[PDB]
Amino acid sequence: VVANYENASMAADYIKRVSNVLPDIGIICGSGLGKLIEEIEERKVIPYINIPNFPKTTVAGHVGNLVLGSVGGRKIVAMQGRLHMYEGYSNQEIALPIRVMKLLGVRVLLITNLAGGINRKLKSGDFVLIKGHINFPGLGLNNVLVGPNQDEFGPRFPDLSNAYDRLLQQLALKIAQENDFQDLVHEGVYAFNGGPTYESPDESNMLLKLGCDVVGMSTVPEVIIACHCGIKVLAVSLIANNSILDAENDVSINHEKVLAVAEKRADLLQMWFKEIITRLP
Amino acid sequence: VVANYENASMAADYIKRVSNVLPDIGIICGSGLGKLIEEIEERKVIPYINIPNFPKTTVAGHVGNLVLGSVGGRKIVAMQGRLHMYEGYSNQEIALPIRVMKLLGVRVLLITNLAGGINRKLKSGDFVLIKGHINFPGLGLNNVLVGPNQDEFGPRFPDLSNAYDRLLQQLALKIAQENDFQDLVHEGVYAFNGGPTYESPDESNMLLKLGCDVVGMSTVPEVIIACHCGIKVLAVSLIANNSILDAENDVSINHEKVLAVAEKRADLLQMWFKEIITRLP
Amino acid sequence: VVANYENASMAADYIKRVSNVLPDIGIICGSGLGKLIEEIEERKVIPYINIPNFPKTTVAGHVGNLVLGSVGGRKIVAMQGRLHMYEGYSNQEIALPIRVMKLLGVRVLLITNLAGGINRKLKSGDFVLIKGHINFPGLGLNNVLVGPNQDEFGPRFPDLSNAYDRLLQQLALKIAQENDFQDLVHEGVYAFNGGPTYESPDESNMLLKLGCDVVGMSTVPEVIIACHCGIKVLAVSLIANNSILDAENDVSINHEKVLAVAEKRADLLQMWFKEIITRLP
Ligand SMILES: CC(=O)c1ccc(N)cc1O
Ligand SMILES: CC(=O)c1ccc(N)cc1O
Ligand SMILES: CC(=O)c1ccc(N)cc1O
Repeated sequence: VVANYENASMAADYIKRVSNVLPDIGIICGSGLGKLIEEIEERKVIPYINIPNFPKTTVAGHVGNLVLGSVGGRKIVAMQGRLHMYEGYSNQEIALPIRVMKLLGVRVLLITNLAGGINRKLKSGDFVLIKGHINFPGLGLNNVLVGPNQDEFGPRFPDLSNAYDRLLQQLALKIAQENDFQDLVHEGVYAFNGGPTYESPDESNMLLKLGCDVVGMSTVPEVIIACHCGIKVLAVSLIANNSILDAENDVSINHEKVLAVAEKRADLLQMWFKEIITRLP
Repeated sequence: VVANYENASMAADYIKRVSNVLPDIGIICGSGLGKLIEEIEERKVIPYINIPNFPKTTVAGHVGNLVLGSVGGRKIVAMQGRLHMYEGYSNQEIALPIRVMKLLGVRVLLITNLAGGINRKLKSGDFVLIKGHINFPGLGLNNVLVGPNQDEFGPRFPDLSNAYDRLLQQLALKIAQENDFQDLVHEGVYAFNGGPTYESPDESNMLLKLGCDVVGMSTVPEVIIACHCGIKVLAVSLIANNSILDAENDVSINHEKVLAVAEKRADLLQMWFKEIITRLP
Repeated sequence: VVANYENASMAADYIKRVSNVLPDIGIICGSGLGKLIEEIEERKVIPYINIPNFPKTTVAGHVGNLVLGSVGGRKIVAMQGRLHMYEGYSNQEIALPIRVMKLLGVRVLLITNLAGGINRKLKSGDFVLIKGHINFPGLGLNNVLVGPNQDEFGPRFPDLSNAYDRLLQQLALKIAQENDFQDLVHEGVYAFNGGPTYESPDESNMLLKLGCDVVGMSTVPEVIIACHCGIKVLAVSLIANNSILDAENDVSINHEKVLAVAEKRADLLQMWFKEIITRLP
């Protein structure tokens, strides 16, 4: 199934009938960082499998819902269970849920992930406002837009120089200052590693030479589809570990350690993003 | 359809019956740089869709013809509308038209493109004679030769160290000197970005560290297929913008700006390549 | 055919019936470096085509056998004819023979290849003990583990920091010292170029900046599948040429030159690996 105009419209039709909500904000939350979704007010939970033309996710398993409702007086739609390209999803499967968000009325997309720190100023538990990216799959002919262009959504050759909105980064920092946790908040460039193996010690050393600040396995595909169709983006990484230090000390990273950092910071991240949503222009 | 000996021979059979021309020069022109094709003498225009085993190009649309005839007393074949890998064409679809050129008698292939400048000496409107390349898709398991080797055309493991003929670069520079536009003519290394998103500001900064002089989304696939089967190559980039300056000044690039630079330099490029064809040993 | 538990078990069932050998060591030998396989004692040769669920290899052709028997008192299984991803094999086709090795009882995998030297200390004929890697296909969304995870074999997100066993590297060096050829033995980081074109002169210059010591077109896919399912690895590169010197002197590399270096060092490599097998804890 192609992520074209007609197919995205059929999905949006279904969601409009079932939910009644006209959202103008979208959210995609990282692993263990979804508690906010469970506090959406007057909410409607829609399993992906029930939505016409949504990608099939039963081989990977685990939760996969679209959730609609209100936060801080604002109307939102959330993906509960994001799709990752290391599972083998095609470009068309990744793009269709974002293009459905567009047809529902979304103008701002908020994204979180966990990632490895490369910059030596970054420690476990820090937050990074993403200001740019290095897309290794894109350079290497696996860009999420490889394929025919869907002209109704955007141009054949997008410019990504303003993909990460500057004013949204400033608002996120202002709220951190108001609550006295700005000592945790950095900015930086996100490198996309297709995955699912963590960056090796020698890959980490290479990434430091190349000017990467953080590295992870998500986010860049969704950002590019959102930028293509004119949706503004704020993206924030929660640092699980510093991979350069770990290489010097022969320390390993694993998913259990990642989820423990998520649980340690989840409630503060929930509070932060609730206020961002409330304050959005 | 595989780009093998039998399939390429069937296409060449058709072209020989229809055209009568035995070319020994091939040309592939970049976007907005095709005016020379319209001045080919005693010419024959063959739509791709009419040629047995040629790749289907109707999803992308736009012009797609093979054109045969004479320039400067020399017999040539031109691709009018090149195939780009960001459209989703397979390795086999890209390679078959070049291998048909080989079976028709082509010994020299001339290529132009538009590209972004990375080297700080490059400005909008400059020309770069390509002397080498950095193939990010190839390093990342998307080389145009991934697949079974077609032994009749060339070896399993090609060496690309002489892919860009030195004497053809010297002839192109000599002609620029004769017409007093050598101040526009540089040499450099071409980085292949699969695309279709332009290099981001942070990707551009990385490319400068890596020794790239220019970056674009074409040319390297055709060069590798030509080198594999023993065809000599001259490739020239027309610089649309300097992406490093643009990153420092928050300036964007778009296809309208690219085509305006093409129109500004098209007639000089036409004059240049006509004389190169005329002078080829 | 997926490289899952049930399919690998069906292949292992067949091999157990035919061979009688319960191996705990696996070997994969590089081009021209397979003489040891022909001296396996009380051996059984099994063509891939006869084994249920093994990948089809007839398009590429050439030898493809599984060989089981005894070396130095130890029970081994060898792949005679390795699978290379530049042939177009899928992730599932590469992984299934390694996962069959696991089900047969393999705990240690020994690997050789030929490769190009990047570090200026490396000459034709030197050996490099691999201590880490830089996986350009993995960064670029062509990792051998892209797809659903096969949970019975290993975790969704593997850590590769101990993929190359330190004690096996120490044993290999000790044996070289015992036989007075330690002057040939280096250690280093292996870059994976998907291939099948050799690194270009300008790609070689880039690899030196990035901290790569050697570059080749194999090994990293098998290492990652072995590490995923808990098999220890020793991997050794035989240097065919120094690609940085060759770029400075406009010297080419080709497969004939590669095979001549293999023949020059084959007997010493056979002696070395026989003793390693004999001495394995
Ligand atoms: C969640 C995720 O993708 C991730 C987390 C930690 C890390 N060092 C690298 C990663 O890619
Ligand atoms: C024509 C083309 O591919 C191209 C043009 C300008 C640029 N900065 C990058 C590009 O890739
Ligand atoms: C056997 C092989 O893959 C190989 C050999 C020599 C070389 N300079 C590069 C290579 O990739």
